[PDB]
Amino acid sequence: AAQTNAPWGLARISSTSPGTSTYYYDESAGQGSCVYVIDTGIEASHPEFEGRAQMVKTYYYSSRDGNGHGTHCAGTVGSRTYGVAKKTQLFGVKVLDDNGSGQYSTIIAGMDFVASDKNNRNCPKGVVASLSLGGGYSSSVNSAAARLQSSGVMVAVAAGNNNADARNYSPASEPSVCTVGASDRYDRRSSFSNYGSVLDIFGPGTDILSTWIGGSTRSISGTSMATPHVAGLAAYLMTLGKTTAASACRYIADTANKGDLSNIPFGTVNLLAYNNYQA
Ligand SMILES: [Ca+2]
Repeated sequence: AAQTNAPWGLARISSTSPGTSTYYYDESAGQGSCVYVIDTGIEASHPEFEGRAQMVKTYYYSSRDGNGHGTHCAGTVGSRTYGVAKKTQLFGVKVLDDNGSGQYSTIIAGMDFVASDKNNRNCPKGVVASLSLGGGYSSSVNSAAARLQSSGVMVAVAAGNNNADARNYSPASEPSVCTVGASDRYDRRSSFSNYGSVLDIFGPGTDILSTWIGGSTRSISGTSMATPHVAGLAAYLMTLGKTTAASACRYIADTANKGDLSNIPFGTVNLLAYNNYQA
């Protein structure tokens, strides 16, 4: 399949060179996989989700996304026009309030919730969790992410937006999950992206068009935008049978475009997510 005039980040993950505009992908499109978006919520009624999104848990008064961040991330995972895995199922867990903030105890509870809830869902091709959030180092938050991964869920987390070493941030610094940095459309490390030895992979993160609340769209930037590209790619590859939840991050790194990014500090991987699609 081919989507013409795609957002640049979708085109980039299906190409060996920057500057293309077509997203090439297998028709299966993540069907049979499930992605939990652990964030401010998801506007499940947005036409771009085609009925494939639902809220399953909130830690606040409502399950509605009053912010937009979670709806944007979910759209990059799995919306029709803006998504990597256009036929995946999306589950929303609202651990962040409508200002985009949340306490660590709530974020941990949402992680443990997903590890249990997946056992009640029909996800024959596997389960992914996308965490576009973080803060200062916490061993408890890292341990919760490690537990989720151990339980059989592919965990992708944002590296953070401080132009610093991600070792000082959580859950970015947990080695056993997939920590995602951000790049821009000219194959530079995004100027805000964290770096360091704990990063596993880069994905598109600057000027990313996706869904927004009120049935709208908008373009924003962050490692929060790179993470759902990698979460969606994992769901896509699991549906194709190329990898499993336990080994998807390593498979994505093994098959990435290598050495194409600029402004990568020594000791950080130079790897850009790539779907290896051949018609
Ligand atoms: Ca890792």
